[PDB]
Amino acid sequence: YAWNRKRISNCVADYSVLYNSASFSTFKCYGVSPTKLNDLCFTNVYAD
Amino acid sequence: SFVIRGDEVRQIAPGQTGKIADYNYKLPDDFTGCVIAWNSNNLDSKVG
Repeated sequence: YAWNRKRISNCVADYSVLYNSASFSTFKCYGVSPTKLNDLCFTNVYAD
Repeated sequence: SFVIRGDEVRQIAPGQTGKIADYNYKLPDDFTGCVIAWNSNNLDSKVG
């Protein structure tokens, strides 16, 4: 209910490591394929 | 025919992506067929 928000910016992102982790039971992306994610660049990424 | 895991069964289908779906076996988008799955714990699950 309290959900925390963190702001992430000004860097380069390696998402593939996140994808290539056996550790996540569900990894569903609406809009990006988990792969090819490395190709995108964004103004602000928010993590909840 | 396969040895795939239970949670995995979802992956043997057209559009899906995942561990088996990418590297192990890939059904085509156009796939015309059936996917029959039944857990055979008895046949191959030994202690250890």
